[PDB]
Amino acid sequence: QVQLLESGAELVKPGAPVRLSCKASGYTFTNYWMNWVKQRPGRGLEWIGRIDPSDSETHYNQNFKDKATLTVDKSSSTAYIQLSSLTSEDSAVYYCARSGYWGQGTTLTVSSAKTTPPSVYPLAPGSSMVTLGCLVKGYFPEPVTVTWNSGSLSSGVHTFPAVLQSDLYTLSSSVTVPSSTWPSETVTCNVAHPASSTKVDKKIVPR
Amino acid sequence: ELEMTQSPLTLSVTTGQPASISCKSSQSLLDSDGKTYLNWLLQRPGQSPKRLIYLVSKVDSGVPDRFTGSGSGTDFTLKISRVEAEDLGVYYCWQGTHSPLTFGAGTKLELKRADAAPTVSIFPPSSEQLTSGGASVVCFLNNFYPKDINVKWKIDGSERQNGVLNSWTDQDSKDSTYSMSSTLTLTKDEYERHNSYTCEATHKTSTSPIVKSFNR
Repeated sequence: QVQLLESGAELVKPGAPVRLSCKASGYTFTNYWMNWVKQRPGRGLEWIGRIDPSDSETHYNQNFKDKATLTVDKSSSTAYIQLSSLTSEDSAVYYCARSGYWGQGTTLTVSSAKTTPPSVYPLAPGSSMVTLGCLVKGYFPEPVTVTWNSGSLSSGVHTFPAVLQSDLYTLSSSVTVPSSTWPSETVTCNVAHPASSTKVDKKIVPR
Repeated sequence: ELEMTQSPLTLSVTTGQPASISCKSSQSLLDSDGKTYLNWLLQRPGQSPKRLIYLVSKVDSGVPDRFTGSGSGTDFTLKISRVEAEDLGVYYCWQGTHSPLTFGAGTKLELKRADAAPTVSIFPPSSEQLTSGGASVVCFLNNFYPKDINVKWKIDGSERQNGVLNSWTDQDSKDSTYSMSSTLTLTKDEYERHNSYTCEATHKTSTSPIVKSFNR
């Protein structure tokens, strides 16, 4: 079916440019306008502009004028937005969207700091029904994504919003499962940090 | 630029009871073409937005039959026959009649349910983490209702509040409860110089703190 593949995150420094993409598939690329919308964390939605891929007719919201430039490449069915001389005011999630369908969004962080991959720590009990967890500590920038047993374990899962301490992000996730099924059967934490292109798996071993 | 106003900000409802969100525009949304380009949208926590309604009243296919939309000119409402846990999220109205497109600020939807006490779990530092010179003691307070809660930490019976970081979830998409994380961070040296670590919760389901703990 229809989908709009965006990249997960991008870190860049102040003053620098950046180019965000939105690969489309499942439909005729040229038959639907592509929108771009900006959402700041905790905050609300702001419309940036839109582009007709057939002939590249382009509208902008005037608030994003000169800041934002739209293009496409028919050859690859991809839509682009080009942002010039960045600032922390531009740090946000950037969604591409078409009639009826929104992309997953790219988290853009504008900061002079280094990409810092997370350290991942298992949370097992010290000793019916058991709670395990994962501590994802010391990363930058947002976001991280957590799954359990590559998505097979999704029931009774709680993943918490990240906290920011000393310019680094921390978060954790809990999973509750039958004592029957652990440690009898494997349980594993899966953590993605797309800004550093990092993946980490942690097997929860008993303590 | 055209201005969208949603009310209420937060809507709280008994299961099975019906829900209504009101959307107001600073200017009529009837386009010159006879169509009214008013849309509704849903964003569940951590999720990408999902179309609910377009053209005031036309319901996205893929969206359950309890959602309806109506209104005209500057006044519009979204109705839900009876609310379920899967409806919880933030509801935006947005307009495509006049450029630039503008959005309402959002209405957060909430469900009432029976009181539930937190399942509390405590976890000492990871061995891996200790090696590298840090120590984090973790506490989960899961599947409780109502929202209102708070956590106290104790090392060897004395309260500790420096180095504590908490995080909360929004209502659960199946059971309508809330869950919370609390994390206490120390140096390895400090951690090792004490024995008794206690995590304890204050909630209306209990007259006393609900306590979990461990010793080294």
